[PDB]
Amino acid sequence: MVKSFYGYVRDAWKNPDETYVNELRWERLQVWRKQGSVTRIERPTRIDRARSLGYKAKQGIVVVRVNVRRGGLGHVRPNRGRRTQKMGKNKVSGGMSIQRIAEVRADRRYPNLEVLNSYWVGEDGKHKWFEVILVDPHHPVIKSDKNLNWVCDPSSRGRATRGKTSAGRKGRGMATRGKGTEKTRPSIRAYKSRGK
Amino acid sequence: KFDVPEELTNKALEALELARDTGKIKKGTNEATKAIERGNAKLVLIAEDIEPAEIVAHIGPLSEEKKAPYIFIKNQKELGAASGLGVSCATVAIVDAGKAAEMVQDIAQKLEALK
Amino acid sequence: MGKRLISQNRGRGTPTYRAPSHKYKADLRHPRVDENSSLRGEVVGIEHDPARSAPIAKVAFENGEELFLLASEGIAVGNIIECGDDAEVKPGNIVPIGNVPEGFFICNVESKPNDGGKFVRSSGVYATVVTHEATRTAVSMPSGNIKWLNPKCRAVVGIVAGSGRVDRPWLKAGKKYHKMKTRAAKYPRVSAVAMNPRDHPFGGGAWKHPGKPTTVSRNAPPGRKVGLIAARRTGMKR
RNA sequence: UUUACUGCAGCCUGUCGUUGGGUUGUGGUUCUGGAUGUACAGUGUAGGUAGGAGGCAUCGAAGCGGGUGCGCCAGCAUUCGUGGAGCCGUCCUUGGGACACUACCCUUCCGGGACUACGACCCUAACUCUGAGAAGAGGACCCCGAUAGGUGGGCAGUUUG
RNA sequence: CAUCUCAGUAGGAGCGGGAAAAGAAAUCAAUUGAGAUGCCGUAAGUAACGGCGAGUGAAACCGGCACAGUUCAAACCGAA
Ligand SMILES: [Mg+2]
Ligand SMILES: [Mg+2]
Ligand SMILES: [Mg+2]
Ligand SMILES: [Mg+2]
Ligand SMILES: [Mg+2]
Ligand SMILES: [Mg+2]
Ligand SMILES: [Mg+2]
Ligand SMILES: [Mg+2]
Repeated sequence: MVKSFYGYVRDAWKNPDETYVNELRWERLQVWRKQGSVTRIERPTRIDRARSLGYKAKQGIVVVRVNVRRGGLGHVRPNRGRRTQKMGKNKVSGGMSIQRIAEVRADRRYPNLEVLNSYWVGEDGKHKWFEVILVDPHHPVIKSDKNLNWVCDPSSRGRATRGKTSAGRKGRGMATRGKGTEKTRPSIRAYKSRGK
Repeated sequence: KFDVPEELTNKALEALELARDTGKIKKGTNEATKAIERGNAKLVLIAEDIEPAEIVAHIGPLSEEKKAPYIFIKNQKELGAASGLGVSCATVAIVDAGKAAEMVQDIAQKLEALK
Repeated sequence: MGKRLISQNRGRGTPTYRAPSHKYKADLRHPRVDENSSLRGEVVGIEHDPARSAPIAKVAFENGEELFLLASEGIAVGNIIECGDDAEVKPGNIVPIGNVPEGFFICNVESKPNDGGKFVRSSGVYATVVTHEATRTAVSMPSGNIKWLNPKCRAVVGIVAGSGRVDRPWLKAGKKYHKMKTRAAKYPRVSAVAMNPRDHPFGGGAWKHPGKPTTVSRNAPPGRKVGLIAARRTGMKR
C-alpha cells in the first residue's frame, strides 16, 4: 500500500509498549526528568500528531514540553464547621483535566503567543508530559497566511484560559450533540453550572 | 550488522552525485519512502544523526522486507549537499541510475558482503 | 478545637521555639578529603563553643583553610593532626574504623562514609570497637546498643572533652535559666494536670489528676501522643 | 467531656502503577518417547473407545534380558539383541475394557522447555541520599498516585422527649 | 436533624470585547420524516429524582426573530 511515513510513525506510537518506542522512552525519561517545568524543543516528538493538529514549519510557530504531576486536586481539610458531606476531601478529585493544566501553564509562561493544541507524549509514576503548539499572531508570516490569520482577531486573546481549545471543549461537555448535553451548551455558566 | 567501510560510503556518495547530474533521485523522507513502497529504489542512503529517531526508524525493516539495499551515512549535512540542496536531507534514494548503474550493482554486491 | 499543644507550636517554628542560631560559633564536621588524599595540620587555639558547653579546637591545614573541630580530650595547642587513610592511631588523628584495633575508644563517628560525624559528640562520651568482620564492624554506642558500621567510616580517636559536666547540681532556678537562653528549649514548663481541658488532654477537674491512663499507643494521632509514648514497662525496679 | 449517634483527618496493612536482569522450589499452562490400554493373563498389551473385525510377516515376525514405552522382570513393538512367526479372531484369554495395519483425535508420558502468579536469594542501569564535581552508600525496597480493610473525641455536625 | 434543601447561591482566582459564548450532525425521530447555531413562546410544575418526606425538575415535536456556509491533515506532483 502506497503509504506516507507519517502513517508509519502513527503505527509506531499506536502501541508504545510493544515496539522500539519503549527503549526510547527509557532513555528519554531521564533527560526529561532533569529538565524544568516548561521547555522549548525545536522539533515535535511525534510529527504525525502535530501535523494533524495544525502544525506547519514556519516562523512564529513554537512547540513546548510541559510537565504536570499526576493525581487529583490536592485539597485541604476545611478548618471550620462543615456538614459531613462537605467535610471530606481526600477522595474528591478535581474537575479539571491534566491537559488543561498543562496548556494553562504554557500560556502563563509565553505572554505574547497563543495556544493551539496539545497531545500526550509520555508518563511515569510521578509526572505526565504534554507538548503544546503555540503560534505568534504578530509575525508577518502568520499574517500573510490564509489558514492561520483567524488568530489575528480580538476574540482569540487568552484562547486557552477560556476553554476554547479542544481539550477545553471536551472538558466543557461540548464534544457531542443530543442527549446528555441539555445543560452544557452554549456554556456552563448559562445554566447555573448544573452541567459538568 | 557490520558498519560499512569508509571507502564504501564515499563510493555511495560519488554514485549519488553521478546519478544526480545524470539520472533521477528522490530525496526527502516522504518521497523516498513512497519509492521504496512502490519498489524502484536502486539504493537507499540514510543518515545517522536523527533526533527524534522515529523519522528513519521504519526504513530499515521496510527495505529489508522489500529487498532493497540500504546504506547508512554519518551526518545530514553532507547527504543534503550531495542531493543538490542548501538544507540537510535525512534520506535520499537512487530511483534511476541514469549512468551510475555499475556503481549501483557493485555497491549492492559490497553490501551483500558486509551483511 | 481545643487549642494546639506545645509540640505542634514547635512544629510551626514560631520565634519562641527557634534556636538563636547567631550565637553559635560554627558547625562541626570532618575535613573533606578526596580519594587517596591525606592532609595534615597543627592546632592553633582551643576555644569555647556555646552550642554544646564544651571546648573546640581551631586547626589550620596545609591548603590554607582553617576549620573548627570537635575537641577530644588532651588536645593541646601546637599538636599536628594527620586526618586521612594513612594516619596512624594516636589521640587526635582521624582514621577509618576498619583499621582501628579492638578495645580502642573513638568518637565523632559517621553514619555513611563522608558525613563528617554524627554519633558520640556530647561531653565526655565515647564508643568502642568490638569486632572486625570482613564487611562490617560493630561498635558499642554510648547508649548501650551495638551498631554495624561500614569499614570505610571516619572517626577521631579518643573521648570527647568536657567529661563530668553533670556532676555539679544546679541548686537554683537561675543557673538553669542562664543555660536555657542559648538553646531553643523553653523554660520554665507548666505541668499538664494544672491546665484547662482546652489546653491539654490531661487538664481540668476539681482536683489535679490525669483521669485517664498516661501510657499512649504508638498509633495515636498528633495532638494526643502525650505521656508515656508506647511504653513497654513502668515504675522503678522492685 | 465520653465506651452517646453519624462522619472526617492522621497512622497500620493488602492489591494495582512507577518497575528492570538472573538463581532456583512451586503448579498447571503447554509438548514429546508408547495407546502407554495389563487382573477371568496373554497364542495378544482392552493398538482407548471402535464398521464386535482381516491388513501386516526371512519380501521381518515370536516368547527373553538389568527387563526397551511400560506393566503382573508376562510381552503386543522390531528396538541393543534373541531365537529365526506374532497373523485376524467367524479358537474373541467368547471381554470392566476383547483386542488386527492409513492412525494413539484422547488412561498417559509428563527435558515439562514455554508467558504467567507465589516465597527466598543475587546483580545494576531506573530511582533515593550525600558531595561543587569525580565519586560514595542504598536499590527495584522506600517515597509517590489510586483503591480495600482496620484503629481513630485528634477534629466536625447534631441529639439527650 | 444527618441524606435532601439553602445552592453551584454568597465569596474567591484567571482571561476578556463592544458585545461574548455557541455553531455547520458519528443529531433528533419512528415505522415512511426533519435538516447548523443562538434567543423568545409552549410542552409543564409533566416525565424524572427524593428520610418516595419537605422539596428539586427537564428536553424533543410545534410557532416566531434572524439567516450563510466553509477551511486544514492524507492519498497525486516534490521547492514550482
Ligand atoms: Mg511555575
Ligand atoms: Mg465568537
Ligand atoms: Mg480534649
Ligand atoms: Mg464534639
Ligand atoms: Mg444547623
Ligand atoms: Mg487586561
Ligand atoms: Mg466552535
Ligand atoms: Mg439544585
